[PDB]
Amino acid sequence: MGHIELASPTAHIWFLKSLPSRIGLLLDMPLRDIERVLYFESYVVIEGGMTNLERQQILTEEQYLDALEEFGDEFDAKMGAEAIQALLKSMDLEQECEQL
Amino acid sequence: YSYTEKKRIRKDFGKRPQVLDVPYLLSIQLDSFQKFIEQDPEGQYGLEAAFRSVFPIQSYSGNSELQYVSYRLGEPVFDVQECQIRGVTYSAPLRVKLRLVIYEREAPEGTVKDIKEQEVYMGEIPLMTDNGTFVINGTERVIVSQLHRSPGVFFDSDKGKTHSSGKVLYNARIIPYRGSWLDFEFDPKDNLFVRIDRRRKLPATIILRALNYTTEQILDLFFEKVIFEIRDNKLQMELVPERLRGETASFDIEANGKVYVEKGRRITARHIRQLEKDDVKLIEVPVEYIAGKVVAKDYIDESTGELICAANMELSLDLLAKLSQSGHKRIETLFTNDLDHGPYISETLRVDPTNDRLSALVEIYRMMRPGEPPTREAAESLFENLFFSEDRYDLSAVGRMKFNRSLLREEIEGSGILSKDDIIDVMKKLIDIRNGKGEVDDIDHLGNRRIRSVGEMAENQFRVGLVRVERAVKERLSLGDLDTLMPQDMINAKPISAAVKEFFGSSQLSQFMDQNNPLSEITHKRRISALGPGGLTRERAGFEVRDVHPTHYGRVCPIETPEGPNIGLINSLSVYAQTNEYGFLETPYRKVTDGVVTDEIHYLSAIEEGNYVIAQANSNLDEEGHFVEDLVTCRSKGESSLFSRDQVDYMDVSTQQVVSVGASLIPFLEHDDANRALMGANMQRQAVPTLRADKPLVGTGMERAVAVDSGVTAVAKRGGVVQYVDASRIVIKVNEDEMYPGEAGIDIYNLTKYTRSNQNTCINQMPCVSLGEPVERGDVLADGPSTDLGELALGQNMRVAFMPWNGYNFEDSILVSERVVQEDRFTTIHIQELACVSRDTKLGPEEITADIPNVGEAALSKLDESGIVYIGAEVTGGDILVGKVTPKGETQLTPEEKLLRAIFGEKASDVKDSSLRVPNGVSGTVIDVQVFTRDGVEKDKRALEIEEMQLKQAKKDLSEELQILEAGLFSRIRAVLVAGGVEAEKLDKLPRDRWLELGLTDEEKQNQLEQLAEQYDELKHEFEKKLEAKRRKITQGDDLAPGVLKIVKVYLAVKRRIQPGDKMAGRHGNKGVISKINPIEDMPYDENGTPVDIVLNPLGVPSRMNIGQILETHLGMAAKGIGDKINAMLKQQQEVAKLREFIQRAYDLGADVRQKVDLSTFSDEEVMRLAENLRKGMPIATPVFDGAKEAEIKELLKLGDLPTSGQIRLYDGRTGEQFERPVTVGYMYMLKLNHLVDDKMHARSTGSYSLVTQQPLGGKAQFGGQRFGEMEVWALEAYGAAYTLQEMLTVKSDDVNGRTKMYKNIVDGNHQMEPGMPESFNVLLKEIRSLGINIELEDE
Amino acid sequence: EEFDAIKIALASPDMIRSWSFGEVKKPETINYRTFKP
Amino acid sequence: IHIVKELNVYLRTARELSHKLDHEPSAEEIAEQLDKPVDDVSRMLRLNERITSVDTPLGGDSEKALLDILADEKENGPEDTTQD
Amino acid sequence: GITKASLATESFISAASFQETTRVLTEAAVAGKRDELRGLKENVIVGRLI
Amino acid sequence: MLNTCYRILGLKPTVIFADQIMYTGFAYAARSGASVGIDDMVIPEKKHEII
Amino acid sequence: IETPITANFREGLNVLQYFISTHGARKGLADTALKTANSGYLTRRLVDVA
Amino acid sequence: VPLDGGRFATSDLNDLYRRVINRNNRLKRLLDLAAPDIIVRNEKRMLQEAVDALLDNGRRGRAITGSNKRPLKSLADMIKGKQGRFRQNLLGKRVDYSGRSVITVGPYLRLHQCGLPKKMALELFKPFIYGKLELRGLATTIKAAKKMVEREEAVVWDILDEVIREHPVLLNRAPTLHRLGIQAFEPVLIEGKAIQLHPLVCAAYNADFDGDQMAVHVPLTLEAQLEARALMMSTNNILSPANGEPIIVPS
RNA sequence: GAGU
DNA sequence: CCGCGTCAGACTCGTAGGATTATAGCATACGTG
DNA sequence: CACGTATGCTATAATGTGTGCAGTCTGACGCGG
Ligand SMILES: [Mg+2]
Repeated sequence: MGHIELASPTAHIWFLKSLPSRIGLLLDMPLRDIERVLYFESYVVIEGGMTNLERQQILTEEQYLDALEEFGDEFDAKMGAEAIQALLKSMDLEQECEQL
Repeated sequence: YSYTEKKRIRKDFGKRPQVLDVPYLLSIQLDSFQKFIEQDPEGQYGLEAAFRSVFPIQSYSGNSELQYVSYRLGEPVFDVQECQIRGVTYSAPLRVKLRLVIYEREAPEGTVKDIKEQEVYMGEIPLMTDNGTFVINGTERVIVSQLHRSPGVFFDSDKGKTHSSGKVLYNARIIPYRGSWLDFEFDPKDNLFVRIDRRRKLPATIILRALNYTTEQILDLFFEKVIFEIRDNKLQMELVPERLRGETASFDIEANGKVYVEKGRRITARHIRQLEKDDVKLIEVPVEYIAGKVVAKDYIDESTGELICAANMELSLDLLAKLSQSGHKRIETLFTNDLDHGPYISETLRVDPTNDRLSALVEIYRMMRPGEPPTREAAESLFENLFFSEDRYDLSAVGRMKFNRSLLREEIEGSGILSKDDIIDVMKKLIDIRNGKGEVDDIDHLGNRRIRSVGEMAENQFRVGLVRVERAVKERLSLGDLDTLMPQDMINAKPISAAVKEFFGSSQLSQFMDQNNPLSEITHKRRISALGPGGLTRERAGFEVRDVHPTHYGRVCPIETPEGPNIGLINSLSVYAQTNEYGFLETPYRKVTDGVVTDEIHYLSAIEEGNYVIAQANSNLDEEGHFVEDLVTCRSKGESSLFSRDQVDYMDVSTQQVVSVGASLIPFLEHDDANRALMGANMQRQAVPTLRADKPLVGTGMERAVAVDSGVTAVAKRGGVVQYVDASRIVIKVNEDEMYPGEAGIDIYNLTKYTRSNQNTCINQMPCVSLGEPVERGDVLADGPSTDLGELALGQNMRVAFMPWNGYNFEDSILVSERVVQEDRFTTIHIQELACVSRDTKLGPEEITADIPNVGEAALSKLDESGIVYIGAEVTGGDILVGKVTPKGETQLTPEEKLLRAIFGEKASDVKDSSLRVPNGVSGTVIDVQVFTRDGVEKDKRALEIEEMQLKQAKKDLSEELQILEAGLFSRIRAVLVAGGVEAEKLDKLPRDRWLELGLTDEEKQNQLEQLAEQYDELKHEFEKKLEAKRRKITQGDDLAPGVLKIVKVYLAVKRRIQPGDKMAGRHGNKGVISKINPIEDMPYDENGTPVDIVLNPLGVPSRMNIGQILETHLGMAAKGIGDKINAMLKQQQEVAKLREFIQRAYDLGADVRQKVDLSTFSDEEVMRLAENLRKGMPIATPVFDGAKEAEIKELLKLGDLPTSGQIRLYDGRTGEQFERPVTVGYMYMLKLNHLVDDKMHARSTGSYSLVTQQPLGGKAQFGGQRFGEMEVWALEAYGAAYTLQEMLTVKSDDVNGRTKMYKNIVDGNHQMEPGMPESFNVLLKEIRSLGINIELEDE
Repeated sequence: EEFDAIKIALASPDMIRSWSFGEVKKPETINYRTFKP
Repeated sequence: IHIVKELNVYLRTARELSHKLDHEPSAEEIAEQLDKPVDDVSRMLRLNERITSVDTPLGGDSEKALLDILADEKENGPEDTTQD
Repeated sequence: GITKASLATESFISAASFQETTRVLTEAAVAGKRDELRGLKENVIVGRLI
Repeated sequence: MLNTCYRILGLKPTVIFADQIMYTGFAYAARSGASVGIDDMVIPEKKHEII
Repeated sequence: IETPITANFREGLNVLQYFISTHGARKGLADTALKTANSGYLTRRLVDVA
Repeated sequence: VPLDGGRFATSDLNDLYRRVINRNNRLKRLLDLAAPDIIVRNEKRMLQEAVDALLDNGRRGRAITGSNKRPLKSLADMIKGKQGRFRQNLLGKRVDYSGRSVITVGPYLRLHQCGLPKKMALELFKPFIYGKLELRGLATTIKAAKKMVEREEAVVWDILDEVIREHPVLLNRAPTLHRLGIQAFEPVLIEGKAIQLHPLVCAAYNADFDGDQMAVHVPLTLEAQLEARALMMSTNNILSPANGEPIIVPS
């Protein structure tokens, strides 16, 4: 076999579209929501250190501009496959299992 | 009777005088395509239609434009014959005159700027043959007509869509020929919606807002009105008696001074009529009643000028009071009723989120183009361009017509674009249907299903090619120069030619003609298919469309359609049925006026048929008076019953019209179950023509018609006497009265000899006339492959007995006598086609030399110097046909071969071996070879020899043409010269080359000489150009595929004799496989000594319910009995008189024989030729439902001195003793089907394997293994046979090392299993890992 | 050759790189002339 | 690019030829127009031979593709392996 | 029911080979499931002895 | 018959017996001269009446 | 159908009796071709689960 | 692969991969050029679209189509459905030592026999013939034995007759609904191209001779031969496993 | 198109 | 609940090959015998 | 240097897609509002 180095990360469609969502089920994030993030319609908050803005909360393009000046710095919200991968990477399954 | 019928007359048992003869059977195909090419001046048809539809087109800028003038088809570069041989498409070049006109921008419409007019080529269009085929890449192909849902309007409703509720949701669908679909539908809440191209759903009122309708107007359209006058204090309402019906009276209904109904009382008929008779108009009513009535129009306060209430607003006591005091003492509310006049649009307006027209256009725009910012321009443009643009929308005349009649309009034809009325009226009818008045249509009704033939489909694809080129044209016109740019530089032929080639090639409806039988061709071309593009799919097909519909009567055969998944979809046309001008089906009926049945015939469409009551053809006529019986059996509204005589409007023309062509050929169909008859007619199509064309004894009459109309037989254009008969051709000299005064008047028919069919059968035409015989116009001169003296001869009749025989006829199996094989009557001819291609590879060109490594002298003996087998040569599997060699590259020789080739020297040469050889177990005689070389490559010696033949034979053929034309032409001049200056033998003395210098007196006969003189020189110069053409084409170096240097095609002819495993059948759906060929000694034989030919199992009759075969056998025996009586009389040679007496009595036997055949008109010699043919067995015609009855058949048996039972005493050929009881014995006409065991038998030990999966390939032609499928695996698992299973999974399939090891072991005796892992599994893992799933084997 | 069992798990980017014996950086299949890779 | 552009001029020339001849042009007819070798024209037209998918099912019927028929020519034969 | 019972067997090769193959495989891949090849289906797929 | 034979005698006897039955069955079937003509299909006089 | 076929095969059916026969015949024949898939699919599911 | 005619034929996967590579490599270019983010976005969506098409085409939206109109066959399509690897190439396989023909009756046959065309059997038992030819010393080598059987020599008929004795062959008729749709028989060589079937087992096959055909399979190993003779032989398997009734019944 |  | 989506839909045999379009024109640049 | 393959530049103004098809199948089983 060989391989290809992708410049930008990409979602595995089977673990996205093939229901149950798996990726959506794991993040507890509606499928539509994930997709708006992936296709770059809207941003998702990966870590809002300020509890003012919580995790996995979708922001439109103009929503990202408002808190940009206001809070900024202390909230990290991104767009696309990168955002979702990062959100996935940073979720600690043990802890949230016990919480749930 | 005609001259050909004088030779052999069929005896007719029909009783019903045929008012109408069967039409030309290949009507559909020919008429259609004729109309497609036919250049219609005004009423555009086919090609003309396509040009006018698209053209004239203008540029994007609008300054430059292309306009269409006229088109013309070039005559075809290669004729049909040449096309078939070469493998080219038979087509005509399409040249079209076009005019490039340019407008000035500074002048207003300066049309006199630049006008360039010229003729451009753009594609060759395939032409239709004389018999309705197309020749595409050298093979005959037929485009089968299609059947689809007619454009127009259609109302339907899913009967309980939500199964929980089970509420009926009605819908309207407007279906155009070209455009978006427009759907109206109800929802559960009775709100009307609209959808375009079934997108998301929109309130129906939104579309009317697009059409600029305010709320007030919309309600005025769909609703009626209830008026409320407010007088003094009490409220008054304007009343229509028949509104208050089926209701409960809510208040005390009274008028002037009479109280009618009380509170809470049911309003029946009687109350309504009382009220209506009294003439009641206004009624005093309670104010509290209004709460809930919806106001129709807007009302404003004239004082303030503000809205008191908007339209479609529910009224209440406050509003009412307010309205009264503003000064409105009359209020229009919506007439409405839960039951009858349903308030749908009212409720739908409440759901409609749009306000004004513009807002409605935006929402429509936002449906189809969601997300995208709407602009007003774009919304207006979109909506107009959907259904209101000439370009993108077109109902077609058919659509408009069907639509107008569905709406009960008066005007048929009209606009292809939707008008505002049209939409509204469809909504109205939908609403009507919802209320309860009106009914929904069905799709299966032939009034809603339309037939689309070749011409219209070619027209459609041609339009597409035009439209693609149109894009390119507009683009190039915009940027293009006005002056330098020619019109033909912008046009590309490729898109058009591509679209058409792709239709006649890639399309499902275009398929290899089925030609293993005249009937097969004829019925195939009369086929209708619901499949293909713009039609149903097998998957998508339900059961309703498939099944037999009432409308099928007289139009579609109910008994002709495949038992495959194509069961309902493919169907043959009924006999007398025809394509309506708009595309619907229609059937002939005889008009009955006042009981009296006129001979005027009317073709009724499906829709029109429902209107009239039509008597059956079986009704007994009272000698051109009326119906004999007072009660008559008829049908109307799709249902059948008794009527009086005067009530009858029409009657069926023929008894045959219910069935198709195929089914009509089945005699005694009346006594066969339809299942079996379906298979009978289907299998009749697969009958392979035998060596000897035998007519059927027990026929129907349709035999003659089919044969002649199929076109495979050569028939006479003009009657006259036959000047020269030959195996290869027939020259007939025409009679003076029919013979044109121009030409010599001698017709020449070259007969097509031994040629290959698509099913590798043999197509040969035999002459059926004697030299110097007078022949009538439209008589058969030469018989096609399965025809006999003009009649259809698909199989061969023979002596059959029904009885078991030692299980050799177990489950339909057939025991046949050696005699049949000896006489080679079922033996068949097959012409197979083998090709050797010499390609140019990277290493160098392949050569077709006889110089091949490792070839025996025995092999090379039959090959010439070129390396090509000789004509005439017998070959058998393994023999080399065309020697070919290929340049082989390096190969790493194993150390063993290094050592061995060092030992023997024998260093392996540069050339390999790719010679074409006989495929194994086929064996026959090389009857022809054809060679194709490119234009530049030095030709083979054999290729030159073939060209020598062609050139010299072509010269002979053309020379005989001018010779017999010159001879017939001077024979006329000789006669014209006699009319005036008669010197018969004195003119013939000095040579004929110096003849035309002699004239006559200045009269019209002197002008006749000028005409023959002008034509004679014309023929002289014409012969020069014809021969130049011939010579060019023979010399012409063929343009083959790139890479291919030269190709050699060999045609083998194989003689295949019948054997066990071959498949045979009658016409009643009785199949069977030959099990054993019994020696004639063993065959059952009658008292007389005559042995039976076949013994069929009688246990395959009662289950099957095909009794036609038994009737056929009894009638068959009687037919033969009379044949033997005639034969006996001919051998004795009694006298003409005696033969004539017997034969007259015989023809005039039946109770009410239709056809009378008086032998007194026949001259003595004519009687002799007739009897000569009848000796083999007197042929009898049993029409389909008008057939021979038992009484008639028994009477025929008595004339043959045969038993009335038709059972006879038979003796066992083995023992000599008689069988215990009489057996039914007679002649059944049987057929040998295409399914020869030869083609079916296959076996393989080891061979090639598949590419990725590694398991053996499939199919006999690719030397494949059988599939052992999941089903087959489970069998072995059930049994528990573990090793056999594993064997088939591993060593027999993928396991590579295992299979080789196993093979070595088997050759070394030890049957050891050495199994491993199937390679396909490995592949699977890799496919899963390519998916990005880690799937690993954790080992033990 | 002969194993006991089969496991399916998620493919890590790193795991995919392990199977690979080369990175395919070009769409080119073969050469037009010398039909070689 | 060179091959592609060459091939395209062969094509455009073919189009002009076809307009006026009424007939789509032979390899040698195009070659005579360019005053060039027929081998050149032929090789270029061979390169224009466009691909067929191995997976495309055959005969207007979603029955089986080219792969289903296509052999491995290099791989002999338990016969051949056992003979070695 | 028969369909779900077959999908519920611990063998994912049996389940996947039956139907629903895309879903079955996502399930098993995420679970890290291992099939030790007890059933007949499973063995036939790998070309082993029943 | 076959079943009874299987239960009492066993496999081998039944196999032989089955073949034997087949041979004689066909053999007598042929000798009989059994056939199917239009006259066997007897009609009932009470056909018209019932209808 | 409300009107049954009164006639028989030896006597011979008329046009309309034959036509009437067709509906039922064809329905049956189509059922062979089309419904066996569902029968066989049942077989397959049973087999898979057992 | 190159077809004989100079044509090339490729898998759809190669087309799909070519799209992915092109888009990914353009993305690397756009990043090297530091392009504006709207263009970076379009390319990233493009990349995802192509990958998704590669893995499972007609899943997410419109399947990417060929010039034929037909959706390209992606990876998942090769595993999925009937045409998929499992169903088509793994739970069922094409098999060596298999043949097929038209069938006809064999009234004369005994219950454990079937009529097997000579020509068919000659091919099916090819390696056994070669092995025996070498033990007889008639064939010097395998290549010579091959040419000897091609010529179909009279001694080869006698040898073939020797081998087929006591060797069971499997006859199968589709559809194979129950296990008796495959049964084993001792072959009886016959001149003529159709297979002859014993009447009494027509029931089990649902075989009627209106043109039916049957498949022949050769159990190769001593184990398979024994399985056929013991478990699958027609004589041994009389009773329906469904109800306790004899399935071989005169008809 | 061939048996189911 | 409603509505929108995804998933299944018998077994062997056959026939036959095959389709479409178009990318300017010229000067410098890189790699191999 | 040549031959094969590649990279490159061109200057009236031109500045948000569409296009070609899909034809509507069916009874069941889950999944967000
Ligand atoms: Mg059968």
